[PDB]
Amino acid sequence: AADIFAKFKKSMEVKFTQEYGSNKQAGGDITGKTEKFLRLGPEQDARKQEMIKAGKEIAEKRGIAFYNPMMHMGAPLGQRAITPYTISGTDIVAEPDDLHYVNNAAMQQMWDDIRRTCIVGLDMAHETLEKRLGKEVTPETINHYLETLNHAMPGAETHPALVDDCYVKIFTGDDELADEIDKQYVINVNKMFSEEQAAQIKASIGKTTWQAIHIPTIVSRTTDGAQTSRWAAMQIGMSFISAYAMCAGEAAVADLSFAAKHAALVSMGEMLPARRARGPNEPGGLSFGHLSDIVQTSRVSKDPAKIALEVVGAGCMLYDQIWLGSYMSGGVGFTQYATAAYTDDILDNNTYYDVDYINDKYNGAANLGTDNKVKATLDVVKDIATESTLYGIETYEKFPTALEDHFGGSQRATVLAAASGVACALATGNANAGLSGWYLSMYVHKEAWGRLGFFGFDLQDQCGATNVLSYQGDEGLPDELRGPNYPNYAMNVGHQGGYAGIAQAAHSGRGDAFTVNPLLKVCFADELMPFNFAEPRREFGRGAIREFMPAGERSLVIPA
Amino acid sequence: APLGQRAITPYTISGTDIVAEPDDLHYVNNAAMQQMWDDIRRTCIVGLDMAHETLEKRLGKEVTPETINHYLETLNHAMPGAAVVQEMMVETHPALVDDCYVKIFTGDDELADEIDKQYVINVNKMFSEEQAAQIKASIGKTTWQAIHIPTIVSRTTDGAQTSRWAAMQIGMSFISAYAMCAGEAAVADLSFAAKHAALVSMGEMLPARRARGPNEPGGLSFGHLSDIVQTSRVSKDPAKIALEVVGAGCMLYDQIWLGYATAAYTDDILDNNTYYDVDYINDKYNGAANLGTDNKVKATLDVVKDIATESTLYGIETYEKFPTALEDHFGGSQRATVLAAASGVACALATGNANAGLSGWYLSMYVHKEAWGRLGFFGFDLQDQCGATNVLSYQGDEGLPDELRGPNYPNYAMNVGHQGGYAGIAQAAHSGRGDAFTVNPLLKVCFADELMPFNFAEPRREFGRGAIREFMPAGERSLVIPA
Amino acid sequence: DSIQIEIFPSRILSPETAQKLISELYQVDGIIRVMVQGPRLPERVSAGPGTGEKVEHPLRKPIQIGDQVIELKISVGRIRLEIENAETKEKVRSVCDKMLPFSFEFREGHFLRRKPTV
Amino acid sequence: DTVDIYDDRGKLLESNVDIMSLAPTRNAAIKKIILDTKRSVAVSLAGIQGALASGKMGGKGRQILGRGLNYDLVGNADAIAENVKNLVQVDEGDDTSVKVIKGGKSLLIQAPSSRIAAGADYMSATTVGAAAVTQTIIDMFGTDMYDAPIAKSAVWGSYPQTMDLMGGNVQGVLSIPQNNEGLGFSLRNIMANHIAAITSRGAMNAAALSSIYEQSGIFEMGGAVGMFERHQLLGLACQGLNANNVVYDIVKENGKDGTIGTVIESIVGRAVEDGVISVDKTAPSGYKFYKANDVPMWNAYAAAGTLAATFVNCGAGRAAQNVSSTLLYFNDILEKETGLPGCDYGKVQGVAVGFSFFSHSIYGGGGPGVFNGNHVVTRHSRGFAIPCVCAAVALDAGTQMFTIESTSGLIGDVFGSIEEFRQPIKAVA
Amino acid sequence: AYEAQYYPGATSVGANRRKHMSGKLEKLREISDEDLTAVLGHRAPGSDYPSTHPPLAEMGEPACSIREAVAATPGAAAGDRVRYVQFADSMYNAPATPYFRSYFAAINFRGVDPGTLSGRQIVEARERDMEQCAKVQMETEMTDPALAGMRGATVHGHSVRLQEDGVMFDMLDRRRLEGGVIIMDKDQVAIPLDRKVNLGKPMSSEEAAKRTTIYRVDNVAFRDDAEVIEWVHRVFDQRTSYGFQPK
Ligand code: F43
Ligand SMILES: C[C@@H](OP(=O)(O)O)[C@H](NC(=O)CCCCCCS)C(=O)O
Ligand SMILES: O=S(=O)(O)CCS
Repeated sequence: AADIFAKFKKSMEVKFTQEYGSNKQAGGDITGKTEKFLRLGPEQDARKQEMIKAGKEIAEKRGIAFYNPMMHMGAPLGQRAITPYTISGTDIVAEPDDLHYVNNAAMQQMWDDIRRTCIVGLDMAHETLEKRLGKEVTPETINHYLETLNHAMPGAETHPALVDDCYVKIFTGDDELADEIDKQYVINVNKMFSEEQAAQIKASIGKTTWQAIHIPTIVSRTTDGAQTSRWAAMQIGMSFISAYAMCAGEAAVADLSFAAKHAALVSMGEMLPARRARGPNEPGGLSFGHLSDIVQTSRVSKDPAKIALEVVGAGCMLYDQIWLGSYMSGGVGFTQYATAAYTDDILDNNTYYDVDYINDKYNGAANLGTDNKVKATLDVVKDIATESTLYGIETYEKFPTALEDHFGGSQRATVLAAASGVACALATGNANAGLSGWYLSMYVHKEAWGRLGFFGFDLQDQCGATNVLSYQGDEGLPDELRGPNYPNYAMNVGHQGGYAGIAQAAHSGRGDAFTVNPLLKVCFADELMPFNFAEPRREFGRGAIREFMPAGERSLVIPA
Repeated sequence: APLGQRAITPYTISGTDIVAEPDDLHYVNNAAMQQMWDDIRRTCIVGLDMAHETLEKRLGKEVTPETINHYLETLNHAMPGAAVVQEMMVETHPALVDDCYVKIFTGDDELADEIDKQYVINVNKMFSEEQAAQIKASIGKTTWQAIHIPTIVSRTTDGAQTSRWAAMQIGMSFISAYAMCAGEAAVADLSFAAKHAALVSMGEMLPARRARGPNEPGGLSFGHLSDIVQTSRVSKDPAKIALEVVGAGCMLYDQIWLGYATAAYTDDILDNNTYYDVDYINDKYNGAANLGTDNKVKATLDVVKDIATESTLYGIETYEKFPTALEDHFGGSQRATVLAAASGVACALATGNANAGLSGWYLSMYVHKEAWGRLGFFGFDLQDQCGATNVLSYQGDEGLPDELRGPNYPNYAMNVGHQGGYAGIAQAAHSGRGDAFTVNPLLKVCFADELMPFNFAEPRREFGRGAIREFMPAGERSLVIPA
Repeated sequence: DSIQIEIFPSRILSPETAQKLISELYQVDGIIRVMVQGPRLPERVSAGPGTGEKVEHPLRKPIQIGDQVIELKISVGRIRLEIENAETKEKVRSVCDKMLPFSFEFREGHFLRRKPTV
Repeated sequence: DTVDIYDDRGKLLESNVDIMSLAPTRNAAIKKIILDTKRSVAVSLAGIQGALASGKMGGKGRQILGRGLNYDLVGNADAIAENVKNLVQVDEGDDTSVKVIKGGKSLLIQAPSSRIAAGADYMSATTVGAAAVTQTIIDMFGTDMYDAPIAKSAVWGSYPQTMDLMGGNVQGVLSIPQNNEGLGFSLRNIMANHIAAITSRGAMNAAALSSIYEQSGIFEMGGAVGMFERHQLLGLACQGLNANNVVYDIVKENGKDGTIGTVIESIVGRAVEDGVISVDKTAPSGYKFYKANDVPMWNAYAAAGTLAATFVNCGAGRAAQNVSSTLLYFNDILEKETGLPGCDYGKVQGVAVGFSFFSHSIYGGGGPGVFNGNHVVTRHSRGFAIPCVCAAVALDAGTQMFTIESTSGLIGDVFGSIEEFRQPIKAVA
Repeated sequence: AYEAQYYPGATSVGANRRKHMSGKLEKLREISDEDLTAVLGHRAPGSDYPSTHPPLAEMGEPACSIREAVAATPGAAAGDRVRYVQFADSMYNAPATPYFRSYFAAINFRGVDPGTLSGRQIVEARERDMEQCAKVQMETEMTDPALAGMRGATVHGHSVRLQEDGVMFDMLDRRRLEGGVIIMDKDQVAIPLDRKVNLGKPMSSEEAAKRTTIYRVDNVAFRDDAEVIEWVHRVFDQRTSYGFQPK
């Protein structure tokens, strides 16, 4: 789109042609193919100067070598200018350093919110109480029990002010039940969604009642993600025993203890195999559909391209910077494999151009709806993906600054493939169509430029095309279900972020209420969370400016 | 002048002058406890000799002390999350990762001698000459790295984080310091060496049923927890060492891993029982409770029966003469835990054998049950009834030297108030012998560092400091957080 | 400079005996502060199917000590004192012999806080 | 679909053998190899004695001070073997065999097949072998009642505290079932050095045995149902088992001065001559796009060419390092030069991409000899890329650091004494 | 006719434990069935017993040999719901202890589910079977009203020092001395009855210690009971060897 193309151009202007800090890049032509490298060293950043000063001071204070840019081989970091990054779809200008997840508080808080959250089914517990305990459950009783749960869950020996981010809410597909319950504990599907979205949510969850449980963030940080389920189960049992006047010790109440603790407990993620052994509620087991649902962009916007792109941004960050960047790898990080898909609007420009192209060729097939969508065939995928990839390549080859920005080939390949897959899933309403378009984009990129990406970026992209439509056992799943534990996707960066945005697009373009799980869309449809899942990419920018206040900080129990 | 009304009887940390409310010893409100777990979690040991063989073979390099000085400086730059090879990238802020560093301890005396003494853990300086001799004999003339990745990275991640981060930064530092190509087969060999071939994890990975991963408290066996605690290096009282290991293990296992214990490290009841036990053993077995490898008695059923029964009877009499810790509204399972810990530590000190200590633990439990008719809550009795027959069995799933036992042991898998006692028993089995380490010298020397925010010489004193808002943990994000 | 003590009656004191006992201890010289710990006395059942019922415990009485009415929430079964001198510790142990009609213990050490909080 | 199977010397083993007769679920010799891998285990008597004497047991760096037991296990290894056979064997005279390998330092315990048929999986062999050795130690060396744990952990490592016998001295060809990446992956979890060592460094024997294990594990994981059975059997016959001697013919014809490009020419020439592919369209620039008349047959030809090219590259260089680049670039330039997908339709090529990355970077993996079929890097090709890795490792000459000896000395020493493993192609044929 | 011995020990506590386990207790008082039902607080006194399922007579049963051979208890033949009577015994010489109260329940009453804690001993059974067991436990010397009592919730007080007048502490006051006798005036869940239940007088301290089963240093101590210690040593020794080698 011209408006998005304009903002892409403005981002390149503010990045290269405008000076940042003290790199002296003021002036230039973002369509020009030459530049002079001043070699000012890491002291051109100013923030890097802060890091150098702090590292040196710590080196004197503690008594061992800590951080010396001179131990970079050759010359220090920054022999070419340190130009900033602009968050896609916003105007907050961010330094590269602030987008490293260690240095971004909101970036950490996102994972600390998905990690500490659980949803426990509640129909079976009420049914057991009614039938096998005689204590009929009435909405007054649910009000009292949820009051008991809401502060017991924080712990009640947990500090009253250290666990303020620890609360529980309920959402129900029973319209008449949620009306009486005290609205301080209810997520109301009928007024957080539109009529058709809420209709689909209610149709998919039925007449069932669920709890959204959020354990304290400090507890999640101290232990792993598998403590969330046990903390929630114990607090649920305590609340049931203490709110329904039931003795603890008889055998029959143990059936209720099972029913309310873990019979209808839905975990964010699941177990992983040995090499990457981890338990539930870790990013390796978090599906692409689950990440699509944790992002509330679908609930609060009608634009399908924006929804898919927002899911892509958050996804890259969670799956590259946290999951693959830290858990599986560690080190400096993978922040710049990830900032490609949520900074500088190259991905947005490509995807909006693809939306225009599809609407022009397939009679607005990329507009919201479910009947206009073209059936997914090889011809449609080939057409949309190739044109998308060719346009993205022409843009990199026409704006040298866009090429220098995504200097490593992996960033460029990810941007092109994400745009192509999102466009294909929008046009066809099929997530695997978006996947096959992604892989065709990778092939066009490789054959056009003679280089694709890092040494092993092509693993899941050579394996990509053939496995999209297979129905063999370990190959093939609808994308909505796929995740980092998928055999191809388990160990490579620059893909899993865009894969989630692909699945979101297949359902975003249809006006769907949820991607794969309605309990997640409603569970996170709560504006009380310290993180704003309605627009995550704006959240990372907020963290990079030091204006995001997270939870789990221990300042009250620490010397000042 | 004032009149206080309370029904919670505030705990006083054992062998200290600090009394803390019962809700200050919860790991949520105690920063020292969290910092202890972080230090154990973020720490890893990687050998330097296999990587050196790879460099000398594949590349034909010479690995001299000056190159090691340069490489260690490079690594201490690169480990906290900084780049050393390529350009235009981010780097973790040095203020948020200042608790990260790498040191080398070596059984080669010379190689430790001409290496820069800021990156060297000197065994001879830190350990007594007997313990140092034992350690150098155990490890050989091999060099090891003691890597401690940032606290914040371990909090934002799990315990599986550590080996990965350490291996990546070790490989990058090799690449930067030894002038080898960014990508080549030698780099992979170094990565495989660091990640697997020469890595010593604090804990191993747990089975599928326990929905948790490597380097968690459940993989940290009792020998490793004994070796992490640095009282055996600092003091010679064989009972104080075991009591410190019990005090740290009770916290780390019951409070964190299993989510009460407090009594084991509070009010100086188990300490008094253990000291009486040591006196009794010295009086009857010719001072076998003293330090030494010869003065210990062969462990037999009669010896363990005598020691455990006497310890249990003394504990019962002391309870029945001055309870002072009952009446807690929650029962008396801690009574059984304390009695069993005392009996097991006494048996281990007298015999120098850890499984003898376990037998004492279970015998004390049975004497408790038969003397009072109480044993604890519904749970609790499982482990004891089982384990009394699992002490000396050599069947596959049952039976292991205690040192190699841990929270993932089948019987010990789910119940509280027991595992800290086993860690203490394993420590006492060797502390009375004056041994340098329990089961792993690499862990014993790795944590003989004074830069840790947590003092592993006095773990219980560290808990006491944490409980009074005078412990400063790492991993704070105040730099990035708004004011 | 101070030393601090606890008295451990062999039977949890009833309010009347605790009423007189604590009353004249405040007359005892050299006491900085005193504590009384023991089982709690709820005014309502807080567990079990009989939850939320009235409980009027015989031991819950407004003890009249030092012209002050105090509503016991507990059965005082542990009294920890605070004395800046040891020669009053002889006084405190002496008085507990006369007007506590049964056997009791008497230790010394750090009991109440001796440590900053908050 | 009928092939011939040729041994590694290029001789004719069996003529016209039907492909379906060669499947893992139908072939007797493959089933016997699977059973032996399931039941056979190797014990390091030298390591047991060392742990007992020095107390160095329970994993890396672990050592219990003051509980050393001084037993001469190596001296009395024959009596130990007799008693371990007495304990392990279910009935007298059954298939239970225990041998003393390499002068008493190690044992070979092959538990009876009844213990396999009377249990869910292969771990009965390991557990029964460890129990038998521990019992024999306690029996013949008079270990005290209170020294039983030490004799137990000198064999069992840290189990049950750890999932596997970490630091133990009894191990088998296959790792514990808890280490699988998926359903049926257990037979795939054999590192490359194990297959290199078992066949005594014979390239077309290491390749054959590795492909046998890979295809067994892929049949177990539901990978050959319907047409995919033929799809995988063609690949196994052509690549692993030297179908019609194509691999060895190519090796001879491109050995003295060959490269990857010449092997690509050889594969495309043989395919075009046999009719497996024919020119579909010719572009204006003269490039002839080819179309695969027989799609599974073309995949088989690509796999055979991949193995042959790995032979040529890693035998010209004598480094097992080049296997990743051979697997990648043979298929990649085959696609570029014919207009068809590579072996396993980009799956082998992508596995080669990832395996070349992880063996050439700081992110893990290691040498080519630490990769197996269960590895997360290489678990993607349906049995066509790991055989090349094992063959490359067997075809190295002292270039690797983590050599066959270092990682699999015990495995090689013990399991190189079975003829069905030293000659896997003869066994299958 | 194997004459059971039930326990080793020649001391007074040995005889008392043999009596508790063997059920040869002295009926030291009497309590009416309506009063017992009221104190149990499971329902309204003088009603029919509610059922959780229809009688086994009409409900039909599978052809299980055990069912045909194990005559179902009367409280289960009528499909009575399952209910619990809970006690808290003092360690200061109270006539019973949780484990031995449980031994009495498990030796003397069919269809019982005793559960022992350090401060409770719950007996769970079909409603009228638990009625029988509770009546036996309350009417005999096994239960001293001063040093025991039904306690369904907040059972704290077993290890607390007895009241200054010799009654075990209670947070809810399910019973207290009234005019020299124990009067129980609440259910075991501590919501009041409509009446007052007389449990007799509390047995004096001396005879209480005479008929106790707790081992204490004040009274007969565990240390000098060489018989019990010998039994414990033998059991532990057998456990240890037979874990090592069952031979
Ligand atoms: C030593 C390796 C091999 C290896 O296994 N990892 C390296 C280095 C590593 C280090 C670099 C930090 C340091 O200096 O210590 C880290 C940050 C991983 C970590 N330890 O956290 C990383 N690469 Ni690499 N690596 C990247 C990339 C790349 C691109 C860079 C191409 C270019 O022209 O600069 C190339 C490979 C390719 O051709 O695609 C690359 C190679 C390499 N990558 C070469 C170094 C190349 C050199 O000497 O210049 N990375 C990228 O493609 C961009 C993002 C950048 C990642 C840092 C971030 O995004 O956070 C970084 C990701
Ligand atoms: C392959 C495997 O390495 P190891 O087999 O452990 O050496 C695995 N690496 C991860 O999957 C990849 C992390 C690095 C990703 C870099 C960008 S592809 C792991 O950590 O276990
Ligand atoms: O140089 S490599 O492509 O292998 C890794 C870059 S992240």
